[PDB]
Amino acid sequence: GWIFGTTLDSKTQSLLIVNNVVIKVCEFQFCNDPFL
Repeated sequence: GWIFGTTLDSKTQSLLIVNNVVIKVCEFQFCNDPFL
């Protein structure tokens, strides 16, 4: 997947898409190098 935002993590609004395939627009604890 990918995380498309303009304020890094847990800031303003960060869009992401996760492959079922899940799409949501939420900023939260991305941490460093997330995993599935």
